Amino acid sequence: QVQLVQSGAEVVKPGASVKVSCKASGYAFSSSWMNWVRQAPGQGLEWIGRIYPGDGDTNYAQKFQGKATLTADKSTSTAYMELSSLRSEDTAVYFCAREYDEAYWGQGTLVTVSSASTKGPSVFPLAPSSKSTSGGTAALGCLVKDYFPEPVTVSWNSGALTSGVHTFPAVLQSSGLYSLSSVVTVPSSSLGTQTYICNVNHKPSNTKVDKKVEPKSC
Amino acid sequence: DIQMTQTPLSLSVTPGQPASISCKSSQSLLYSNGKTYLNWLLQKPGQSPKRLIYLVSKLDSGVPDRFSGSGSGTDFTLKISRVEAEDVGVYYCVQGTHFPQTFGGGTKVEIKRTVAAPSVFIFPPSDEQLKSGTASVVCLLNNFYPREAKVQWKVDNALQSGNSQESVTEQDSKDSTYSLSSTLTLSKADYEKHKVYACEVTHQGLSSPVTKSFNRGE
Amino acid sequence: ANSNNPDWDF
Repeated sequence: QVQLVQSGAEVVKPGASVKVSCKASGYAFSSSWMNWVRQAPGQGLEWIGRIYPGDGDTNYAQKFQGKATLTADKSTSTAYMELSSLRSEDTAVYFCAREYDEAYWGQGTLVTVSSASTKGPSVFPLAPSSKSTSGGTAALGCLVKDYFPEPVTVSWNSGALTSGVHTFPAVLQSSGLYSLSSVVTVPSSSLGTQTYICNVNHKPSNTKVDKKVEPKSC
Repeated sequence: DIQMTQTPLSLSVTPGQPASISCKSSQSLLYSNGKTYLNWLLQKPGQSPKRLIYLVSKLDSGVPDRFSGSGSGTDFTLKISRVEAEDVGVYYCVQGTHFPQTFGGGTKVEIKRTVAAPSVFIFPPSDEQLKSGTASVVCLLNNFYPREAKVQWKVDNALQSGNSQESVTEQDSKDSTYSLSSTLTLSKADYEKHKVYACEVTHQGLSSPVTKSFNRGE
Repeated sequence: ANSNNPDWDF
C-alpha cells in the first residue's frame, strides 16, 4: 500500500525559488530511494535526481546540478525539493516517485514560473433548461472563468458525483486569463429533488467556491 | 545520455484488434548484470504514470495478460493482443541500465469505435455573469465520435467569427467518445442588442447540420 | 547488479 501525496500548485516570479513537498507512507521511508521527475508541456519526461533519506545521499542528472536541492525529513517521512533561479521555461509538472516492487508516483505538482499575478476565478452556473434536456437526461454545469494560472480542480457534490462528468481542458483568453467549463448529465426527473453543487478549488489563489446549480426555463 | 525513440507517435485501432509500440535505444540496455533494465509506463488522461512492465517482459501486479513486452538489446516492443476502451492513454518506455534513466517520447493510443452523432445542448448566460458586464453562451456537443466536429455561431442568423473558443476532451475511458464545448463571449451591451442565439453543428454522424438555439427573451 | 539505478532491483 505504497502512497505519495504532493503539495498543491504554486506560482513564482522569475528568478525566485520554490519548495515542493512529498509525504510518503506505507513503506520504510528512510531506506528507499526517492526519485524526482519533470514532465514538460509538450516535451517529455526528464529524470531530475534522487535522495536517500537514510544518509541524505543524493545524485542528480548533469542538467539539474546546482538548480535542484533534495532534502528529506525522516521525522515526518517527507522528502523535499527546492528549485533555484527559475525561468519561465521551468514551468511544468514535477513528480516524486518510488520504483521497487510496487512502483508509485505522486499526483504531481504544477509549478508555473511567471511574472503575471495570481487571480482567483469567477464561477457561473450553467443552468438546466428545456434547451439542455435530451431524452430523459439533462445537462448542467459550471463555468470557471478568468483565472491565472493553472490548474483548477472541480468536483461535484464533494466527490459523490463523478459519473457522467466532463471537465474540459482550459482555453487561453485574449486577456491572458484561463477559462474552463465542467458539465454533468443526470436524470431529467431528478431536477426537483436532487442537489447539484460544483466545488471549485484554485490553490494558487487560495480560492474555494461552492455553487448550487438550479434549473431554469426558456 | 541514452536517447530513446518511440514509434509511432499516435495509434488508432478498433476494439479487439492488436497493437504494437516500438522503442529504440542509442546503445544496448544490457548491463554487466545479466539483466537488461527497461520498463513500460502508461499515463491515463488525468493521472500519474503507472509501471506496466519491467525487465523487458515482467508484468507488474494486476496487469492484464493482453500486455507483453519483448526485445533483444536495442529494439523493444510492447504488444496489446486485444485493445480495449480502458487502454487509451500514452505509453512510455524507460531506460534504467545507463545513467541517468531516460524516457521515450511516448505513444498515444486512440480507440476507434463506431460513429456516434453528438447530442447538442445550449446554455444561456447566468444572471450573475450578466450583472458583472460580460455574457458567455455555451454550446455542448456531448458523447460523439469521431473527434472532428464543426460548430459555428449564428446571432440573429448572422454567422459569427472571432468571439468564441472551443475545447475538446480526451477520449473517454469507457464509451470511447469525446465531448466538446464552444463558448461565445460578448459584452452585456452586445448581448442585449440581439434576440436569437443559435449553435450550428456538423459531424460525420449527421446527414444535415443540427441547430440548437434560444431567444434572449427567455 | 545495476549501480546506475539501484532501486531498479527488487
